[PDB]
Amino acid sequence: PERLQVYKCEVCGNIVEVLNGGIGELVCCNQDMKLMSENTVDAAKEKHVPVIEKIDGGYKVKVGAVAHPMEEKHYIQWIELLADDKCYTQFLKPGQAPEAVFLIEAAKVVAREYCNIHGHWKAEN
Amino acid sequence: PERLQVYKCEVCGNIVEVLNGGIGELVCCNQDMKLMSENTVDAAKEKHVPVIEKIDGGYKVKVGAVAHPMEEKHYIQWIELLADDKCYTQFLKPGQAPEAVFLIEAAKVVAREYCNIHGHWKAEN
Ligand SMILES: [Ca+2]
Ligand SMILES: [Ca+2]
Ligand SMILES: [Fe+2]
Ligand SMILES: [Fe+2]
Ligand SMILES: [Fe+3]
Ligand SMILES: [Fe+3]
Repeated sequence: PERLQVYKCEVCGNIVEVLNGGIGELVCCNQDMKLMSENTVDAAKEKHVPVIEKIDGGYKVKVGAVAHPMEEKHYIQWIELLADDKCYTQFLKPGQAPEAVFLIEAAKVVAREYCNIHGHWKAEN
Repeated sequence: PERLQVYKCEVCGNIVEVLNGGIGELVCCNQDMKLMSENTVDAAKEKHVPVIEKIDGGYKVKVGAVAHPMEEKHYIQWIELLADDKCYTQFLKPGQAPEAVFLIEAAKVVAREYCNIHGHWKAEN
């Protein structure tokens, strides 16, 4: 695995992000954890692809063009901003607006979000 | 596993951080991944415990009271700041200063750092 990749155990639900890569295959509940590749699930793009808005001193990210649901059983678990060697994560809770604000200096950034039902999604400016 | 925990495979070097918990144990290279509990390694505290400094708009974190080495074989791989539901990480590289600046509004924060040789360390304000 490589740094920044997100893996999930489909049996018990553990989800982890790689901080340091290696050659070993991550395992949980007797099976290889699944790589959650971005933008691969068949889901509404207008509700899952992050929309990046440049603000003074940082970025505002919303999921998505159409506000994604934030219900107990279906919500955006976190929004992450990747810039240079920075990885900022904003965890969310059902009931909150599917958005996040990050104060950072970087012209080029990548925004990612994870939906408990529809998986991993990303956008970039 | 629980959110925020850091695990390492002592065989291949994979290191991951938990985003979503679960009941199954993380395994790699045929053995349980090691839980990297903070401040448990027998190393120089003055070089590993993060020192949190309040600055205008956020916090500056340095590792540690005495600058930790940043050599090819021994360096601080990243500095993380935890506040509310925010998890901000700054990955570093040999040759860089063992410090990181985070712009954030949070009265209570926890700063963590990981040394490739001496493990996981933390401090809080
Ligand atoms: Ca075991
Ligand atoms: Ca992270
Ligand atoms: Fe969804
Ligand atoms: Fe060290
Ligand atoms: Fe599992
Ligand atoms: Fe391994």
